[PDB]
Amino acid sequence: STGSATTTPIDSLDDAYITPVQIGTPAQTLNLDFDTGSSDLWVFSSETTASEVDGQTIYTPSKSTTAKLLSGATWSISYGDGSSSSGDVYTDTVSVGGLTVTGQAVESAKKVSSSFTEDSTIDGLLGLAFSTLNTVSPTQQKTFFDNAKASLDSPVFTADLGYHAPGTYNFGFIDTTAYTGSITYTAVSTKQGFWEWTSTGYAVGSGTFKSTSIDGIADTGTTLLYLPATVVSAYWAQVSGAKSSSSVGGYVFPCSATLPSFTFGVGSARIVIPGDYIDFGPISTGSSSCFGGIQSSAGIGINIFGDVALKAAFVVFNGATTPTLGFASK
Ligand SMILES: C#CCN(C)Cc1nc(C2(O)CCNCC2)cs1
Repeated sequence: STGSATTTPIDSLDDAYITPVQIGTPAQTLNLDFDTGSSDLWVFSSETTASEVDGQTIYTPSKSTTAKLLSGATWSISYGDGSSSSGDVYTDTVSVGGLTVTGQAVESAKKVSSSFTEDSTIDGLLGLAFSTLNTVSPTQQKTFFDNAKASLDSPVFTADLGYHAPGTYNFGFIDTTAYTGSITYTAVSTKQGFWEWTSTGYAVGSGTFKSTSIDGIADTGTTLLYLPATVVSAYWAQVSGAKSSSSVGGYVFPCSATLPSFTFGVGSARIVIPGDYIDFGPISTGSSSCFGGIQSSAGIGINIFGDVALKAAFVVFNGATTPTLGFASK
């Protein structure tokens, strides 16, 4: 089997991407944030605290003839931004772009933190990291990808995120028309449950390439590119007036600036992030200070190749017995 679904930015900044997901019988379509940095499929639901729902579409298991309560199973998760959610668990039929998994654990939120309530466009998350990170207790549950793997034509999914434009998640096949050149595959460590890999270095703008190992995770659920402070300082030093602002919480730059590109290494290959992809717009409406898309990872403990990096590439999440990551230019 295969599946293919379009993913769409939630706003003009590409803060996150939503993909329609069919849950239950008859189908209830929710727009979920596909997150390769976590491993829970959770949704706003009829059980979510009413004061914590503000415009989201909810999953109602009582209206699904295929829903079954997963008795005694609960879940509780926290993300890098301090957001959180928790609730009960059902199993139900879940379809993405024509690919159907029966008996998928669908984690129904009883509580969500404020950042989820405030984002009326995201109805939940669909985790695509390794199932060892799934938070369901006492019986840990498999991700949608893990459950689908045996049925897929090939045990892979691909992320082709757009720049201020829709893109595509494909399951079970590699669309050889979607990228230029070849896909360079690189080793993955699953020891922390992430799609964790090692970039071979970087360049800023037209500068020469600096060969250096940068361990990090491929995370479609993180907006920005978080890299070591040395690398990030070398990037922003090329932008007149750029500086790290403790009040804003990161590097800012004059909105009048045109930004240099940023290149990261994948083996001997190179992915070039155009400078415009690094511009996240005014810090507040009307401000002439703009927020940078490359930020320091020093406070988080891990480097994150988030959407800023991944949207410059066609990215293969290869879930073969020895998982690997592939990157192609596009
Ligand atoms: C701060 C800090 C330390 N870590 C929690 C930082 C991290 N946060 C994550 C994510 O939550 C980011 C969003 N997508 C899912 C994974 C992975 S590592």
